[PDB]
Amino acid sequence: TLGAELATGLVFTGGAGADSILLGATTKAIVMGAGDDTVTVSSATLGAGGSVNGGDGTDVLVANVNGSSFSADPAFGGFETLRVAGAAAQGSHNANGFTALQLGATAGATTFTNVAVNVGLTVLAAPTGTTTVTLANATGTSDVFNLTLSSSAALAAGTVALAGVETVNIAATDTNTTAHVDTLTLQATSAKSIVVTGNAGLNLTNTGNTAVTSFDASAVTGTGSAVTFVSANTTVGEVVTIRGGAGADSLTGSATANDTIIGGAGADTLVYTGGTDTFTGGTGADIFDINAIGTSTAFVTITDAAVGDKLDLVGISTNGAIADGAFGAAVTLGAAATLAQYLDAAAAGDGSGTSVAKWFQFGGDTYVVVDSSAGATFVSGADAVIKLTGLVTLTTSAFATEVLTLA
Ligand SMILES: [Sr+2]
Ligand SMILES: [Sr+2]
Ligand SMILES: [Sr+2]
Ligand SMILES: [Sr+2]
Ligand SMILES: [Sr+2]
Ligand SMILES: [Sr+2]
Ligand SMILES: [Sr+2]
Ligand SMILES: [Sr+2]
Ligand SMILES: [Sr+2]
Ligand SMILES: [Sr+2]
Ligand SMILES: [Sr+2]
Ligand SMILES: [Sr+2]
Ligand SMILES: [Sr+2]
Ligand SMILES: [Sr+2]
Repeated sequence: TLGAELATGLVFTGGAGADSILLGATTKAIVMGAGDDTVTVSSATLGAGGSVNGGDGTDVLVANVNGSSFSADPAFGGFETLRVAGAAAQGSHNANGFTALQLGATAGATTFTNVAVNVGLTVLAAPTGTTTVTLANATGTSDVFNLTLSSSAALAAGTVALAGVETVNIAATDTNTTAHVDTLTLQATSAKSIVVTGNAGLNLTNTGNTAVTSFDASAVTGTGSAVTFVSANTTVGEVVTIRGGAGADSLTGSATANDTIIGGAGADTLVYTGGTDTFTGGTGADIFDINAIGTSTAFVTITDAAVGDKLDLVGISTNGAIADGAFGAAVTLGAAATLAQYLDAAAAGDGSGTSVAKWFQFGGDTYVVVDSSAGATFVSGADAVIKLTGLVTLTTSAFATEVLTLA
């Protein structure tokens, strides 16, 4: 490995090993030989008589230039991977003739054009400006892209634009054993499925990705691999599924969607914003953050509330705050009582001054109500109802700053 750029008149001959050099506008026939070599160019066009061959092996050409189109230049050959990285790396780079793409530190926004099918991008260092991946042919109905984040420490991959791609696979990969969390802003307006894998966290900014109906990070491993996702789906009556991984995840649906959110292992936070949502915390002390009231027929159902889990109701205390204390006895009615009668009994009091919380059990499930209205009738859209699937006792569970911790 030589770190200083070779003089343009200097001949370099690599061997059967993995050699790495920097070139300018060379006037000589540079040969890298066998092995997986790496060549970093500071000029897209070599000098008169100059050429560089990557030789046998899987060879990396690093474009430290503002724009490149190496498949058009016969002076370059034998390079399988194209990396855009360097203090001058920038502009639009032709991916034709390359089977893999890489991205490092850059001087400004980078675009990969003519990206062939089954060609992935690996981000190795924080780039500058938006990275745009333009597929050679995105006309298909089922286009897939494999984006990889690979780093030893936390990697801010920046904004990556994948237009016309229907499935985005994101690998958040840690090369050492110390837990870290990557960040990424995904612009993929045609994506319907996002799948996250790897052994590192991912805080994914998802703004504008309105077609996603599936976020699957269930394969992510590592207790420290925190995954953060906020759904952007705005389709009326849409079904959306959001799965966390092994990490302490923060998963948020959308008000318009019927979100199925599954936290997986770890201390997960599942945020309810509206619709008919289904929350499964999984193992671990999970938090169900209730930020919208919902309606009497479109509310959240928590499938696995257990001792240790919490129920955050700060967002739904329309009037004042829910008083701190242990939950009293459940509301109990007659043998033929309906859910509507249970709802009215829970909301029979006056919540206009300060919202009150009550609970009951009906049909084999447990319900939590927040009454914020003076009337004796449950008011849909003003008073809230939360459903817990099993019969769970909330008698010894206490409210602390509007958070109920199951005991
Ligand atoms: Sr070599
Ligand atoms: Sr080689
Ligand atoms: Sr070429
Ligand atoms: Sr080669
Ligand atoms: Sr090539
Ligand atoms: Sr497409
Ligand atoms: Sr690490
Ligand atoms: Sr929802
Ligand atoms: Sr999790
Ligand atoms: Sr969990
Ligand atoms: Sr749990
Ligand atoms: Sr909240
Ligand atoms: Sr309040
Ligand atoms: Sr009331």
